[PDB]
Amino acid sequence: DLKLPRQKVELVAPPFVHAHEQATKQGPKIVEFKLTIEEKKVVIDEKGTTFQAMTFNGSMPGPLMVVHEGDYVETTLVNPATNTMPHNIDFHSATGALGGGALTLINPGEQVVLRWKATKTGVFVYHCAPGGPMIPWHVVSGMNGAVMVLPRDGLNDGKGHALKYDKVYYVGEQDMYVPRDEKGNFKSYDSPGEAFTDTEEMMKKLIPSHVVFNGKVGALTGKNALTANVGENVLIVHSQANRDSRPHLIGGHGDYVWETGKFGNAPEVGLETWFIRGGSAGAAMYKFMQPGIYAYVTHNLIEAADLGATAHFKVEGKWNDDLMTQVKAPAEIP
Amino acid sequence: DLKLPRQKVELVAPPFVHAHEQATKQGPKIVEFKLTIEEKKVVIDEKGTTFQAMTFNGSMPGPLMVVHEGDYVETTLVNPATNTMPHNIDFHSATGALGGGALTLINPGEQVVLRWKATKTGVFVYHCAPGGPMIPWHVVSGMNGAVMVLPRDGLNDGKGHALKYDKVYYVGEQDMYVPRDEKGNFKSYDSPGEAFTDTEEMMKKLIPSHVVFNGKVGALTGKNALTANVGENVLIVHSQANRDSRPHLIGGHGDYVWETGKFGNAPEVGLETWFIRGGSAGAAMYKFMQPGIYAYVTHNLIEAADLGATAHFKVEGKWNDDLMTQVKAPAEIP
Amino acid sequence: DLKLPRQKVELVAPPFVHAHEQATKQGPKIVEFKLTIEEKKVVIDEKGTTFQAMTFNGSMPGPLMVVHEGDYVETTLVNPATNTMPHNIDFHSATGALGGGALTLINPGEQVVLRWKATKTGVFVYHCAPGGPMIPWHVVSGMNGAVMVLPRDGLNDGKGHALKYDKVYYVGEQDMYVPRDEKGNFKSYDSPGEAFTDTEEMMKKLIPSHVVFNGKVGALTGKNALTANVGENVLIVHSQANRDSRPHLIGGHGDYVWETGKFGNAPEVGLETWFIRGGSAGAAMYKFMQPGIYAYVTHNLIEAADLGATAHFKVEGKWNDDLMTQVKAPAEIP
Ligand SMILES: OC[C@H]1O[C@](O)(CO)[C@@H](O)[C@@H]1O
Ligand SMILES: OC[C@H]1O[C@](O)(CO)[C@@H](O)[C@@H]1O
Ligand SMILES: OC[C@H]1O[C@](O)(CO)[C@@H](O)[C@@H]1O
Ligand SMILES: [Cu+2]
Ligand SMILES: [Cu+2]
Ligand SMILES: [Cu+2]
Ligand SMILES: [Cu+2]
Ligand SMILES: [Cu+2]
Ligand SMILES: [Cu+2]
Repeated sequence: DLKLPRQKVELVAPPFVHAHEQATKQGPKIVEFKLTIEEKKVVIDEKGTTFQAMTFNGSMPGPLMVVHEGDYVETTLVNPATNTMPHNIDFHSATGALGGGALTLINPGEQVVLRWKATKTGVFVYHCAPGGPMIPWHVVSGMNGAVMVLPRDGLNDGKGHALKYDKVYYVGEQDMYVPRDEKGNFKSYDSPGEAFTDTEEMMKKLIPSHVVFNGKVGALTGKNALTANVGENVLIVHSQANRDSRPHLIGGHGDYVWETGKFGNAPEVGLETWFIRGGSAGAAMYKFMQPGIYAYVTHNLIEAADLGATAHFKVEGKWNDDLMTQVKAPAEIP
Repeated sequence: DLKLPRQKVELVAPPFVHAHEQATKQGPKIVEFKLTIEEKKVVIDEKGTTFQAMTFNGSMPGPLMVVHEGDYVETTLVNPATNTMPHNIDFHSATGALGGGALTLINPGEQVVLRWKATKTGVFVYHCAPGGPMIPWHVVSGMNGAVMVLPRDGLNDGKGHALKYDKVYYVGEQDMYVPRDEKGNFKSYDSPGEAFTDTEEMMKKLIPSHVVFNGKVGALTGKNALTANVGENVLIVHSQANRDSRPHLIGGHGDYVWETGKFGNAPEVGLETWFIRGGSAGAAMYKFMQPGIYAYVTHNLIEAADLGATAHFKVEGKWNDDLMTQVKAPAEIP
Repeated sequence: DLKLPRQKVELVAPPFVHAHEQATKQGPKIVEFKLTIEEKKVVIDEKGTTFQAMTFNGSMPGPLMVVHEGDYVETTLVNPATNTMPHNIDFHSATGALGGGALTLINPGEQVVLRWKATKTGVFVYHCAPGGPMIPWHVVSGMNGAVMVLPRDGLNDGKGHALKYDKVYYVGEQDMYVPRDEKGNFKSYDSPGEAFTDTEEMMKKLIPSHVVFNGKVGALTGKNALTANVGENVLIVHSQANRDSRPHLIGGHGDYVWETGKFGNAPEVGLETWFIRGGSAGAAMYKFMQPGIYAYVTHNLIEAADLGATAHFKVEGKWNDDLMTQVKAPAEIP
């Protein structure tokens, strides 16, 4: 007999986030979301390597869901008959039934509706978890995303001062395990089922072949670079459902960082690199001070440069010579 | 000339913890413990894989020792003549002589008695460390446990409020390195000595074959599941003497977490996943809100599901539909 | 038109640090440093294994630079014509142009001068980053160091009390990737260029062959052990530019630790083991209470004992029997 107002949310593909309020005068609502599972073969790198992906809403990561503390989140999970496997969903933000996993197992052709109360603030992972050895396999195949539960008064610095972001991006990092053949080339498979045996063997050795943001090498570069202007406060939500990450904004800092991702704790200030524990999401805010290109990386630099984990920001505005200047350009040594 | 009262403790096998007070009106005491080293071949998985273990008190991990700040901990370490190797003990809680290691080296047939003052609060690792390449080998063979040094006033939230647990469990995570033969089956050995060469070769490649709680795959499941009731505040002490872990209670949270394990620091609140640095112990408290099965895992899900690192909690009590409800059971898609 | 006083610093090889003030009554200055790149073949272990190193100032790590908040750091980077490759420098302490990387790319025979304002306090990594796959390779070849930006009032405990160190050491940890030949021996190369192909192949598998402090196995042991006396407060700055580390002082503690390395945040107290995220520097202070040998290690004990990551401290002073005592020396079991 829960008779609160209902509000539908139109989810958007990462790294964008659906429109929301930070601080709100709204009371609790039932916020309604729909996720549709899609299994699909995708290209994950510039050499054309393929991968048997399984996704929420067709994307890796799944879309960011945003609600406020005390809202009730009502999710319709749909597993169309064009898929081959059972799936479910586990929200780390939710309390009971294995985060909802025990109440959302659906075969192809079925859908289910789960409601949970958002009692804990922060950014949290959600992922598929359909039992036993299937749990890691579905997660590293792409079935993970995040939810952000905001305080009703918005974010604060722990010292009584509001922290308002001008925009938010969601960067989902995915460790992928693509086996190679005898000659050393990556293998392609006709189905997730067929990829399973070789993939599981590789997974158990714990070293990924690729580590990517937003599903592919170079996904957040070029035309699809993240953007900002000098003076803008940007929130970057970062998730990793299986393996640790160490985010770093090259040329900037984390001005305010919740590395464990939970807004009941004050943020740390002035970080160079932060740490996202496997199975969690964290958040970092930075006010841009300089224009130009920034790279956002995990600062295992082999992963960043060689396995796929680099995004770009293109920042517009005026160069600040007080902060940094080339005193003398490259010249022959005297 | 230390003339304080003496108190004997009867240690109990993990994941249980010997009876103790949280807040106490006792002053400092000499608390007396005995550890007896046992080298033994054990079965570590459901397929019957064997492992040359070396243990304190016959268990992996070694038992949790519990004392209060300012107590003196007096340990009798015994290395029976049925063992083959020298051993010692290093307490991370202790100050000087390599944590006691430099004062406790004993050959088979010998015992030693060490006393140290508990000047630092928290949960701390203890482990064998008998010099050079032997140090990692003895530790990953099972020779590690933990000690908890409580404040005399018990635990607090950093905001002046007492945090009292209704029960405590100790989960010791062990990375194990079992070599395989040419055909790909795990190897068995007649002695720790014989296992050394092949084991060291594998250890240096840094990828474990198994990652287990309480010594074996499935140790804390079934009849030996951890238990609680809705409304109970449970403290989970987690240690890892060699390699990082990322504990996560599936379907719950860390309400209060000391991830670095030290009670001089306020706990963080409302975590989804926490991080236990290799060579440390941490502690997390959670008040159960829902009945049913929970899994406690490291949230590298490949390790949890495929290499052995999953425990269960079975929780009794009344389901709370406000927190979570199946709005519509699995049904055919319209 | 920046007309502040100028101050030259004579850099010193790690683990020592150039003379500096903690708290200062000086106002902002332009502090001038020079770094000269050297590519060179070095011996990294006791068996005589060689490695194609690339360094700032001839050392791994590069020297620690120390300044105060609000100073301007003016660095002359020199790439002599005896080197074979372009190089640059990226300061994590600096704001804009990829930390200076985009303004400091120099071919052999060139030098450049960069100035940046030290707006953020803490210890920060600096490293070479000359684009694409070259970035990880130059960093794991040795091209990394750290800078420490002190508050003008010196360090504090977060509770209003000054924390003054009697000495500081800089420990730079380096993950190295040396390939092996068919028979299993480490390979030697005539040039960095020639080492590249085999080295990159190994790097992408993410497991180092060696993990060393100050450039070599056993660098900070023997004649070159770190030293202290009972009663001395020592600051240990630890950096790792590519891979996580878990520092631990065997027989001691971290009394005050900034594991994320940033002095805008209060230190944690009473740690056993702390965590240095890959791409960062952290700092820990400890007041020695006992004489004798301590080991400082990463507490992945396989790395510490088998791959090279152990330093020693030799501490002079009076043994404290209250803190720790051998009650009964090794004796036959009754
Ligand atoms: O930012 C969150 C933090 O801010 C405060 O409300 C005020 O200090 C704390 O109680 C909380 O942990
Ligand atoms: O919970 C431990 C914390 O609680 C306090 O005593 C009170 O804020 C702090 O000084 C300490 O760090
Ligand atoms: O030590 C640094 C910390 O000390 C304080 O200035 C006083 O509590 C804090 O504002 C800061 O985070
Ligand atoms: Cu699934
Ligand atoms: Cu999970
Ligand atoms: Cu031993
Ligand atoms: Cu140890
Ligand atoms: Cu370089
Ligand atoms: Cu960097």
